[PDB]
Amino acid sequence: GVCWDTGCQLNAWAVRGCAQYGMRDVNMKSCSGGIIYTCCD
Repeated sequence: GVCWDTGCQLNAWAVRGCAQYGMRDVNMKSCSGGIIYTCCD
């Protein structure tokens, strides 16, 4: 049971999704153009 959110993600511009890292998202943050995804487990 461990979580961790990453800074502003710009990669979202082209493609997004916690799946990219091989985990499930739990929360997100506000970002101009991009979006933050909190992957856990």
